Amino acid sequence: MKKEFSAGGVLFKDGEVLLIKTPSNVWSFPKGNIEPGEKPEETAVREVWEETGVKGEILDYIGEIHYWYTLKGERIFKTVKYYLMKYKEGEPRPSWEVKDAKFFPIKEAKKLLKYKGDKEIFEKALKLKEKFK
Amino acid sequence: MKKEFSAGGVLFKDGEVLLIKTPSNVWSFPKGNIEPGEKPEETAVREVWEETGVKGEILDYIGEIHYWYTLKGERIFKTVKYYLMKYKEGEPRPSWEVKDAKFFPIKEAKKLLKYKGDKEIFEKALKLKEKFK
Amino acid sequence: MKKEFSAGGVLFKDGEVLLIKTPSNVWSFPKGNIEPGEKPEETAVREVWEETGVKGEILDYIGEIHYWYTLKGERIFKTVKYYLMKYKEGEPRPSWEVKDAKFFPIKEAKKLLKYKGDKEIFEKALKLKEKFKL
Amino acid sequence: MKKEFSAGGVLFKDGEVLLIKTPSNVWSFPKGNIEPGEKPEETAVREVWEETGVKGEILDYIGEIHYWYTLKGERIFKTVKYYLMKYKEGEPRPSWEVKDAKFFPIKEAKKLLKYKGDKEIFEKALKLKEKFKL
Ligand SMILES: [Cl-]
Ligand SMILES: [Cl-]
Ligand SMILES: [Cl-]
Ligand SMILES: [Cl-]
Ligand SMILES: [Cl-]
Ligand SMILES: [Cl-]
Ligand SMILES: [Cl-]
Ligand SMILES: [Cl-]
Ligand SMILES: [Cl-]
Ligand SMILES: [Cl-]
Ligand SMILES: [Cl-]
Repeated sequence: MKKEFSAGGVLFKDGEVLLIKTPSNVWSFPKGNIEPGEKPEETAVREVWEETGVKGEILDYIGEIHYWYTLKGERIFKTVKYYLMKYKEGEPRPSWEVKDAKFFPIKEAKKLLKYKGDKEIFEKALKLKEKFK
Repeated sequence: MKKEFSAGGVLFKDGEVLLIKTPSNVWSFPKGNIEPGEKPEETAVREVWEETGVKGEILDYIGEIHYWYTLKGERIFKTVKYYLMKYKEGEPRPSWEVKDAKFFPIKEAKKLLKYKGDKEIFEKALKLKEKFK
Repeated sequence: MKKEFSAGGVLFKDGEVLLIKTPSNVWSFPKGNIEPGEKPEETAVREVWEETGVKGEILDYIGEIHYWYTLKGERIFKTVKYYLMKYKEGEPRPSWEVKDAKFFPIKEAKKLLKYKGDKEIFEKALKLKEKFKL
Repeated sequence: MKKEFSAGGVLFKDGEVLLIKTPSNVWSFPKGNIEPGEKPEETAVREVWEETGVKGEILDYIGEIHYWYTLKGERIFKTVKYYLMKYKEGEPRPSWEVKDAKFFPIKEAKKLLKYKGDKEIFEKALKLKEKFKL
């Protein structure tokens, strides 16, 4: 078994948040694995851009969710740190690793989320979004 | 005899104290192993910096706590020296190591702390803190 | 609960195995925490080098062991992956963290090992090294 | 409570060993405290040079001596690692920390050393010295 380190973001663009659809047909947030020597904030920005083609700015740390899963017979413990981001540039274009990447009005996003983990993160994110905007 | 000597910091910013959330979900103070050739004070400043992204200045030496634990059938002796710090700059951001990093009002901090050692150290820190202001 | 992931190495040179003498006087294998963004193989080669001054080359994955312990009343899970290595260069020189670093004939090393995990891993290592004629 | 790390050497020149005289008037081996980032072998070379003005080359690790003592109202667990060294450059001169620095024939050195640890380290060093043209 091994541990996996990932970081991603809840990026907002004028009342809308960036979401992606996983191979399992679940809408969640853009995230990705750490690169050698990166701090989580660095990983978060890079992976969001690579997965959605959208470049964002980190405003604050929201939280972390974790879970076990298997890949090729080995148990993997994954931890994902999430950061509140604000739109910079680019357009949503899902990489081959996600079924889709699209902006959704906050109202629309709330319902799409499945995993209680993502919903908790989004909730926290919205609250933090206030103090900043 | 295995001996693990660490150093940590109890940093304050306008009536608030800096705490980190450990993998056990318990809120505590940033601390880490004192590397060979490193003064405990340097270890404390570095660990606070690395785990929270907050830079602090040491005001005084609070105290030290001792405890043992068993690993692979062997007794290990551990001690942690704590230093009182005052905020200098930086914004609370957790490392891949911790779940969170946040400032808490003293009243609330006393509530979050769990380890008897953290409580004893915090109480000593509050008294030593008056010396300054 | 907190989970710790480490990696270590079982390195052979001219038919002998490299062991380190821990603070408790127990001879064991070098190992260390797998840093974020680090492959377990990188961790093993690095730890062997830092603890013994010996540079090794990964031959293959041996296996992993795990165990639990309590710290400050909290349960902690720890697992360690081990890799088979062949000597590349360097002389045994212990780090500040260990008492000694030395090569031992397999027969002697088997008697020196104490930790259950080390014994299990060494057994697997001995069966695996046959392929590389070490 | 704190840990202290030092390293030094049993350095030979033309069959003689380099000794220093401590403030307590005892002949012993040159050694000193680790600096930030140093491996023990690095500390040993630098400290022997600073303490005696003699540059030595490390040939092997001898062993270590450890003990608890009190410094400025605090218990310190000190570990001193020793290395067999070959003379390379310099003339012995005591630093401000020692009373003298001088080379002595092995037979005389054996008689001069007083601390049990020093005697044991010297015994080990002489055995290791046999493997080199030192
Ligand atoms: Cl597995
Ligand atoms: Cl990873
Ligand atoms: Cl990911
Ligand atoms: Cl620690
Ligand atoms: Cl362990
Ligand atoms: Cl380890
Ligand atoms: Cl601890
Ligand atoms: Cl003490
Ligand atoms: Cl020291
Ligand atoms: Cl010294
Ligand atoms: Cl040299």
